[PDB]
Amino acid sequence: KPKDPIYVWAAADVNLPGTGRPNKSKPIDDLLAKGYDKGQKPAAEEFNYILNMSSAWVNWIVNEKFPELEAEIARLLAELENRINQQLAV
Amino acid sequence: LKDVNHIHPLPDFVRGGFDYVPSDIFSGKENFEQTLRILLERLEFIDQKMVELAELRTTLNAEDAILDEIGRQLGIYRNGLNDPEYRAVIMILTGNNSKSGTRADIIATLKQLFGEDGVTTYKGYNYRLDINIFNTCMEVTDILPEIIDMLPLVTHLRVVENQGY
Repeated sequence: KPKDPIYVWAAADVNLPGTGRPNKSKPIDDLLAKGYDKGQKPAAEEFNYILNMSSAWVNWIVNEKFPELEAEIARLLAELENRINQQLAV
Repeated sequence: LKDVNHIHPLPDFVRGGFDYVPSDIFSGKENFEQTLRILLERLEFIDQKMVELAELRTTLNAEDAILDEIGRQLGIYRNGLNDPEYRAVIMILTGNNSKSGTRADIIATLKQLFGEDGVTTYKGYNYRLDINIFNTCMEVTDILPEIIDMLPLVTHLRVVENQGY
């Protein structure tokens, strides 16, 4: 419904001149459980990684899982109807 | 030890000339002094205004009523700009004539518009450049067109402005 195609944040993986490191790095699990506090300022890698997570997975849900699922349910119904059709034919 | 610019109001102009009364013959007569003082003090006003006729015509202090004349000679028309920033654009465009758009050079030109710590510049791999503003004292949208002009032919630019860090 929303009028903008889902854009995956930091889709590409590359080195940044500022850091020299990969654009995305996994936050340490301590931070994942805890989060930030006043005074902390995020590192770019963790920010990019989190946004890429939350965008790529929504993209997957919308464009891969569902288009698969409607097709699968339709095919299931069609095959059940077909089987009952051979059963009736006799 | 001495100023090179000799254009200044003459110090103690009035008491001079009175020094040329020969031998105090008339001094203390209170009739000749007033007549001489009244005439000399007129030159004081004219002498004073001789400076502003030169001082005020400089681009640094020129008022908008005549600053337009300075800009007109250079082809920089007022358009919709106001006085405080119209001065800035005049400086920016004129300074562009001896520039090469280097990283060190770009910082120098932005230095005159945002103080010492009011600006910073990030750089990117594929022609990306970024400008950061912290202490703007003038509205930037009208100044923006020039900020593009002094950059290489293929720059890719982002502009973000905020107050403080």
